[PDB]
Amino acid sequence: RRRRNKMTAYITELSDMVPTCSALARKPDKLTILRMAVSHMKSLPSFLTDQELKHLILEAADGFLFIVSCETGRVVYVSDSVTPVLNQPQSEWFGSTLYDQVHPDDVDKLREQLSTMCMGSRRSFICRMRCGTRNGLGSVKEGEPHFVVVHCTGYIKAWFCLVAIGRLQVTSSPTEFISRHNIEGIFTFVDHRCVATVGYQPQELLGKNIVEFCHPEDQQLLRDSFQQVVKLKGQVLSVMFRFRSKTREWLWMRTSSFTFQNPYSDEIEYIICTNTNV
Amino acid sequence: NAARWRRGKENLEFFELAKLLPLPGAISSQLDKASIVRLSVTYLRLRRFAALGAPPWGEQHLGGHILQSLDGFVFALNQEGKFLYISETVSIYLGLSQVELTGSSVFDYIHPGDHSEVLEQLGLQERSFFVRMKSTLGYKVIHVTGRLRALGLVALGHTLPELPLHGHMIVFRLSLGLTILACESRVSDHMDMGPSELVGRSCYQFVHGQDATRIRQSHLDLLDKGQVVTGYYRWLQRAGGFVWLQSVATVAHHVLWVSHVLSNAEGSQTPLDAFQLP
Repeated sequence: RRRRNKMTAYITELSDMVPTCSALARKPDKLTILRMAVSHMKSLPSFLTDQELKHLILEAADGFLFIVSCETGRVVYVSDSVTPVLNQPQSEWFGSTLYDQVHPDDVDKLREQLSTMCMGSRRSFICRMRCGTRNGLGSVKEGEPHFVVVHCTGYIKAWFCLVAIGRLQVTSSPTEFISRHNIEGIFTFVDHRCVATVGYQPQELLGKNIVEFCHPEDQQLLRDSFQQVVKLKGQVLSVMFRFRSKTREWLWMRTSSFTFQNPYSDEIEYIICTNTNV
Repeated sequence: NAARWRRGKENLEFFELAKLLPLPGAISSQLDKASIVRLSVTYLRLRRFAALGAPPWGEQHLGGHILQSLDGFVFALNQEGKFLYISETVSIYLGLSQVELTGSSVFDYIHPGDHSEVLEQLGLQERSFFVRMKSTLGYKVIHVTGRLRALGLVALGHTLPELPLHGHMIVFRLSLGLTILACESRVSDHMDMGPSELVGRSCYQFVHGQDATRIRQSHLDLLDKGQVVTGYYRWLQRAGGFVWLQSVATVAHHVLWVSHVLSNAEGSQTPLDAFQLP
């Protein structure tokens, strides 16, 4: 039946994973395969050692185990995984305060956790943490310190203290600039990169139409393309035209845009342009 | 008659192989022959899998604290998709046995129809998807976050998301199109708007233009699977600037939108949208 051929299919693969048993010309009998596996394993908290588990959490979501005191905030324990995750040396983290290691604005929340709430009670919070000798919450500033967003989960366990994992959730943090328009072409949002792209400040574009900044030879194309991205529904349509900077120079500019459709009601929320310098 | 003796020696060997598995006595002792061989194989395979990958994997109370410190389960797939490891704590959230899943194909426990997407994520290098998994407590939406290796995934599964709100998180009640129905008056502890000045508008109006597309994709997954977690995104404030949020959302034909507040206001000088004028 289908059970017995299945087990012989297990046993042969077992012969492959047993070294003393695979390096054979002829596969031995079931009894000898079993015997060989038993001694092989005899020459060697479930499946994984505490070390192995620490390194797996590290590979999986850049997680390190730490313990803090629920009143002082003293780091009473930190995993060495804290070095690959935060680029802190273990000694800088051990004994230091958790409140000194988080971002100045995130201290109130770190203090509303760990305050007095039984034993085995849970904690979970997001808070930023200083990197030292990579950031993940918006465009990196200039020569400022990096703070990574760290996801802390843990329980309360006396000699009162917090046992926690801090792990990174990197797949969340995110020359050109994005803008939004109504269907008529009216700037109703300008990302700040526009200052560096065409010299203007966002409000100096807001409320005006994009075609107004458009070289007169090119305006008819740009009007046409806008009325087109309206008819194209979701799909993207790009056009190159000349854009009058604030230095009064004309810059060649490839803008790809599309109509942003509400995934439920399917109404048009606005038009998302990505305006680029060529 | 000689077959009896041969099978007796085989049985004795199976007993031994069961004793040597890295499981508790009480669990391994109650296994059948077929599963003793399965766990033996995949455990040797697991040894191989941790051998590869950098580093090779490897106060001794550590692993217990790690596992009970996560709010989800930890697992490792091979290039095929068979579980090479899953933490006992899967039983906490899906009620599946670690002993049952180990060695099995993940697809035997993924809702079919999420099969295609899951197959796409393993390649069949960070990963982050939402998937329905078999729960017996008749599926649960599981957020998987992890890494692919170019050949096997290593990741965390978290159930989504009773309702413990804390200080730095505002609840919204939204329509299925993300227009704001109701808002905690607490929002004003972190933002310039009160529930008077938010209800009636669409979240798409408040998402910074660079995150509209990411929030939209999240809205898609929200209507598709019933629960979603956004990335870190920016919510525009009434003066200017924005506050960073991460949000967990579930459907109830209305939408619950729990926003963890991640930062105080940033760049509040420069306005960006129309609604930030005059």
